Amino acid sequence: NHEAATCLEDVVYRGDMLLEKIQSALADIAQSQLKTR
Amino acid sequence: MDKDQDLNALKTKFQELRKLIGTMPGIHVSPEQQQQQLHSLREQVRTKNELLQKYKSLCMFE
Repeated sequence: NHEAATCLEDVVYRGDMLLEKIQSALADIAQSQLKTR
Repeated sequence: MDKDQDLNALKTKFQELRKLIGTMPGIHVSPEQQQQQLHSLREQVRTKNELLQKYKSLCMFE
């Protein structure tokens, strides 16, 4: 169970990094569309 | 005609038609601001195209 929890935590860190990058990209796209309008 | 009928009526009708066509167009102000807005829209379209292109480049997901 500890090994499974460690694997799940690694996957959760990967997913959190991916979500942070996606949010950053979305905010960048939004700011670009705002400044270009 | 006078070198040696209702020509003035037809001329006035043509002038009124030309004025109506000019007012129907929409551009009242000088074309300077129109060209400025067109350049701004072109810049915005270029920015949107560049953003859409850059979006399809960074593809590092699983």
